[PDB]
Amino acid sequence: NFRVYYRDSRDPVWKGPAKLLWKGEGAVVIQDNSDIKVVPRRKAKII
Amino acid sequence: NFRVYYRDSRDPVWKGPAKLLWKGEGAVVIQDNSDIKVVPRRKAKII
Amino acid sequence: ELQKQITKIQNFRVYYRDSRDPVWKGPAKLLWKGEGAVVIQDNSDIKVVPRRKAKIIRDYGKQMAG
Amino acid sequence: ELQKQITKIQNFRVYYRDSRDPVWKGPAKLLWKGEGAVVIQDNSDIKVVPRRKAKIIRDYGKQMAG
Amino acid sequence: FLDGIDKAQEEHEKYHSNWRAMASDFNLPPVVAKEIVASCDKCQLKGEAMHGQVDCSPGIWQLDCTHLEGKVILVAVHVASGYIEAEVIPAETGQETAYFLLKLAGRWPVKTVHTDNGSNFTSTTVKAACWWAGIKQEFAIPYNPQSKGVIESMNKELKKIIGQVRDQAEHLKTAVQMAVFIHNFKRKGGIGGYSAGERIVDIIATDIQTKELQKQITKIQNFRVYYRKGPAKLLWKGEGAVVIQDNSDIKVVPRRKAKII
Amino acid sequence: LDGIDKAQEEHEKYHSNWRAMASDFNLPPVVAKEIVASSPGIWQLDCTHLEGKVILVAVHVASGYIEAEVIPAETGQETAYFLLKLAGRWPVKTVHTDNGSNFTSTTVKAACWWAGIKQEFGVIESMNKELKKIIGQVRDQAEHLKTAVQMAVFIHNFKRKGGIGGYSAGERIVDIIATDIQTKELQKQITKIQNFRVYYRWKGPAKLLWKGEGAVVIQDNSDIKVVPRRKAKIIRD
Amino acid sequence: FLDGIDKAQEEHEKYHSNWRAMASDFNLPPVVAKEIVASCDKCQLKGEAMHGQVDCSPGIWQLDCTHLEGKVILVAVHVASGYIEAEVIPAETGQETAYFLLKLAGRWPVKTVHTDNGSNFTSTTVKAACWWAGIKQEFAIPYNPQSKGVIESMNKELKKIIGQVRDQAEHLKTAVQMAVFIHNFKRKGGIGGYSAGERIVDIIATDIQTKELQKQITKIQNFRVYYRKGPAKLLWKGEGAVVIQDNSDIKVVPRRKAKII
Amino acid sequence: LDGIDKAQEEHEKYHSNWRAMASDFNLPPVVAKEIVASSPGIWQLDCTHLEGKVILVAVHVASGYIEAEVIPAETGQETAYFLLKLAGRWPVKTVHTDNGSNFTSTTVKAACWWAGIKQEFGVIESMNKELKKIIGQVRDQAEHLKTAVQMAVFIHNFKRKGGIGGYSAGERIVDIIATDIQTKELQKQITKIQNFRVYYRWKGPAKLLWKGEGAVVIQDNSDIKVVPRRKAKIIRD
DNA sequence: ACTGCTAGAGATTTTCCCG
DNA sequence: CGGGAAAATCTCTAGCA
DNA sequence: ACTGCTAGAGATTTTCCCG
DNA sequence: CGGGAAAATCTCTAGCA
Ligand SMILES: C[C@@H]1CCO[C@H]2Cn3cc(C(=O)NCc4ccc(F)cc4F)c(=O)c(O)c3C(=O)N12
Ligand SMILES: C[C@@H]1CCO[C@H]2Cn3cc(C(=O)NCc4ccc(F)cc4F)c(=O)c(O)c3C(=O)N12
Ligand SMILES: [Mg+2]
Ligand SMILES: [Mg+2]
Ligand SMILES: [Mg+2]
Ligand SMILES: [Mg+2]
Ligand SMILES: [Zn+2]
Ligand SMILES: [Zn+2]
Repeated sequence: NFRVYYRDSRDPVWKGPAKLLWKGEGAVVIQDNSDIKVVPRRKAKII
Repeated sequence: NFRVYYRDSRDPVWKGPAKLLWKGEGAVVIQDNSDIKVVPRRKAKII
Repeated sequence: ELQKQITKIQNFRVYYRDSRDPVWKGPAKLLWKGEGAVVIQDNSDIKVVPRRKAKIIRDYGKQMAG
Repeated sequence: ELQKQITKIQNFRVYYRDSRDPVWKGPAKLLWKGEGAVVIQDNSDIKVVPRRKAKIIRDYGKQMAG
Repeated sequence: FLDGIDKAQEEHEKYHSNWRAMASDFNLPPVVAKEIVASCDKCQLKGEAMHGQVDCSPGIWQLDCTHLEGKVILVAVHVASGYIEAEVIPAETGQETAYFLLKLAGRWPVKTVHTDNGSNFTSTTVKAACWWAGIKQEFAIPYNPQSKGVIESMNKELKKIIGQVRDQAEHLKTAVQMAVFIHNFKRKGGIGGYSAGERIVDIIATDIQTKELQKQITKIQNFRVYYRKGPAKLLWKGEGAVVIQDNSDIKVVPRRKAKII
Repeated sequence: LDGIDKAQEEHEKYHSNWRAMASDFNLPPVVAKEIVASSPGIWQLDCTHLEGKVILVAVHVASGYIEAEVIPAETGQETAYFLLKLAGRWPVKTVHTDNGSNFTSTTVKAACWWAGIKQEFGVIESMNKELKKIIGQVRDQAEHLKTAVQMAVFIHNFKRKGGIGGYSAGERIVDIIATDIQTKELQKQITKIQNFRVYYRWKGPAKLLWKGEGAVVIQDNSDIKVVPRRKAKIIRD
Repeated sequence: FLDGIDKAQEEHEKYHSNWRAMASDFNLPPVVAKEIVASCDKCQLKGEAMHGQVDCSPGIWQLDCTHLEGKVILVAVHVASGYIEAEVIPAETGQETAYFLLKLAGRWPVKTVHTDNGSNFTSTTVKAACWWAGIKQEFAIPYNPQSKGVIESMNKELKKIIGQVRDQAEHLKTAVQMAVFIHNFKRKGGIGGYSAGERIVDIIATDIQTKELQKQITKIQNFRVYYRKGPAKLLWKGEGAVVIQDNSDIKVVPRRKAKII
Repeated sequence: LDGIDKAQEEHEKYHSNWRAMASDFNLPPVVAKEIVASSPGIWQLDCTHLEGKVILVAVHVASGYIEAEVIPAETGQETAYFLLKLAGRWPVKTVHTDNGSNFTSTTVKAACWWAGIKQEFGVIESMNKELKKIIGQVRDQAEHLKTAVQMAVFIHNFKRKGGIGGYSAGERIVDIIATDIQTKELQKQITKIQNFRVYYRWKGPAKLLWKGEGAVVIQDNSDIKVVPRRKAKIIRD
């Protein structure tokens, strides 16, 4: 599996780790505490 | 001589033409209506 | 018959990009067009490009100018 | 005497940039140091760099490691 | 490095040193220090340095609202060509956006629209307008203008042209239409050295012509190709290479180890 | 190149246009245009009344593609705004009008002057009738008449299909504008190359037709001749 | 092209077409259309696309003020090394800035400071402090943070480290000092793989050593070189090339056509 | 390489340190350190009273470089803040104190724990006297005592010059810290290379000294020998 | 499961043109 | 095949707010 | 007469290591 | 001289507000 740390929306604080669900070119779909978020790959780090 | 069009300070409107006095690497000194201004070469066009 | 149609298909030029390259590449020659993928020929190299990453034109300047 | 001092001068490494190039270039060898200009030797090529565009260090890692 | 690793993790809990510092100060291999950094949640504060690429299909239009002189300007761009369509509207209301999008659909073959998550673009009236005209709504990731960078740069260009030609008109709407005209037909460049209008006409005509020609070719040219597999469909052959489509997966194989039936 | 004699024979036999010869015998369009030599901007403007509101309808004559919207009043300002929009969206060169009060106002004339449109004072009536029919068909799906008008424009432009090949008005106008762009491209190339004179083998001046990579195509005494680049010189006059 | 030029200038007064459009639509050469555009004041709206480079001499320090948690943080950076010095101050006042700069001058060899045109940095108290310590004030072009990009990026880095280590401290000033410590001694990278403190020590020691060594060399090595001219001073010779200084103009000439006396 | 015997002879004759041999005979520092083998972090802290205000003075013992500022009160919080600042600006390893109330408080101990400083409880008195002399000299140029204290620190650190070579305290501390950085670099290189064993020509294991580009320097039976890369193998143990 | 881009200002490289 | 000039291409930045 | 930079996350290229 | 692995280098982006 993977760990994702991200910067969701207008919040400069980084959040994580989240479960990586889908990895596309430019954006990733993640799950953070039963919440599905779509984050651009600029604002995310996958480990 | 040269014509300089520039964007001085927090004003999105471009002004000119002005007399070019000194051309350095990264900035230019100009004269616009007996007023001496130093403008970065990013915010200026010299013709 | 078929050869004329193939020649017309190959008369179109495609501008395209790669997944990690942000600059548009030159006018490759169009070989095949699909719903989601186009087949091109760029400098003696055949590539498959997603339809969302390709701009297929003709260039009437060129056409009417050799 | 003089040769020892010249060898010590050439033992320093200089990081520098050009007027229109924003990336710092590799550790060239220092030949001469002035008030406003330094003379370097980068890959068998001698250049004159303004003092404001050069970072002259020694690199104690390297020194104490060959 | 068991002793060194413990002294580096203990230091990282205090200083959050980067991998280079702990590698130097505790004789750790670079991979070990990188593992130490990567396991600290407090040091995960930077995303990867790349950019995505927007959809450039001929049917995609990017819409956005901009503000000038206290008014609202609704702007649409054809992504493939740069052809723009702008109009001053009384307010950022789903009714105005629905009307503008219905006009756009009635003027050009609009298949899908890519907008941000503004209130007007997410209204049920706009959804009903898109459903009637068969337009597929794609909404960007919230607070990511880079998803609609095309329409954002078009807003910049339109504002520049409006500033250029503001004196010739007395109202803002006349100047907006004048700027649309100037951008669409008086500015050349791009892929074909075209204007926006010439490029969009070329794009749509090319789509139609290529669709019809490929339909005729596929109707006439019917063959099965065996390579290395199953009866793959033949797409293009020649120049020592064959392009085939097996199980909706298009691959290019050389003429060798391939037979056309 | 080698097909110039075949193209001349084909033109003498069948009087084919330069498009057919360029598409068949693999010739540059300038050579074909010389051999054969040896509407897209037309719009009609009208005002139509429906349920007490004024609808300004613009039709592309060569294709039947319509541009209509409900305007608040039959005033020269509104129609000038409409025409400026139309010029900004399509290459409008001239508009046909019915000498109405809103079409001969000074504002509309100024709009035409700025947009480079010439004003000149049966298809429009049939187009208005068809638009009214479609509006009556789709009125029940819209609360306001302006939304219904745009629905009718969409339907007429992309859903109703008729003609020889069964294309819609949008496809027809796209094809027509593409053909006009090709025509303008060819005209610009002809104008660019017409200022040159060529001397070959040295013979008299010859009008230049094409400047190919391996040959130069010229015209001398109403006859087209192909000469190599290495046996001729081109000068500007 | 006399007729074409007039029809293009007349169109440009209306549309301000770019050079490509008028070159295409009026059969103009590219230079003529570019001349038409370049003579229009309304189309001069973009500067040249480059960047300058900040002074990187060992004596330059860049100062700036940043704000965090409602407090003011005064930050200084040594440009050549990245060594930073930060301190929470009660207000952006010339007294506090003068005190901070006097401290900085008393701690390190500060020869010149590069700041923006804030009120605190332009106060007469700061000027008097610089005069007493022999510091030369360089003020950036107004509203151009790129002139102090070094201290701006250092503000970003300091804020990131403060966010990392905020929980370990109860006040902001303690966390600021902790972040300064971490940046200066617990983060490696850069030219020598150094920390900021190691790099600044190396820079200053190298300056001193090179100055002394070059002074001794110039005292011992005294020669005049004639090339192609006057008695140019000899700076460095060898490897088929000679470096000379004629009339305060340093030039490099090959060993040929040069004689050392 | 070839100068190893000369370096051994020089060490046997004059007992020179590895620095001199590495600077003279052109040897890597590890080889010289092996041949010779075959304070920078020290600070003193004190509190001084002047005109009813408390001045906290930190001196670098090996150089005489001072760090002083006027603190609002003689409290462990203030001195902990001062020491955290000092650690953030200079590589402070241990501080000497006089068992005062503000130096044995829990806050200062926590600051030392976080900054990696060891607390241990004549130069400081002379330094305080010199600081007082300079403060009295430059008091007339400052309205507040805190500004005058910083002026005195600046003067003592960079203007007053004395010693063998006539350098100031700032140059001395810079040189000392540079030497300490060199020492730490050499120690890290020694630790990195000490985990290897070399077999040459195959003989018994030999401690690795240098891994030059054209040769490998090793030690066998208290003797340094140079072998080619192509006649020896290096393994990690 | 989604995604920076665009147009202009200089600088540098290719190509065309007559020898 | 060789320079010069012109054209094409590449690089790079602000604004979109 | 003055001037974007820095540090980290991936991707790609060099170099070292044993054969 | 040849692959693999590790290291070095190059590319590229956000935030500084
Ligand atoms: C309330 C709606 C919906 C929710 O979000 C807000 C805020 N917003 C902000 C920008 C903006 O930041 N433009 C500058 C910019 C910066 C970077 C870049 F890559 C592209 C860019 F255009 C917009 O353009 C925009 O349309 C909106 C908007 O519409 N809304
Ligand atoms: C009132 C003082 C004096 C007059 O001007 C203002 C406003 N200002 C604005 C920024 C700023 O825009 N930072 C973001 C940023 C953007 C681009 C870039 F290249 C570098 C950057 F840091 C500053 O940092 C800053 O110190 C000031 C300031 O101090 N003042
Ligand atoms: Mg928006
Ligand atoms: Mg926007
Ligand atoms: Mg500032
Ligand atoms: Mg700032
Ligand atoms: Zn950490
Ligand atoms: Zn203009």
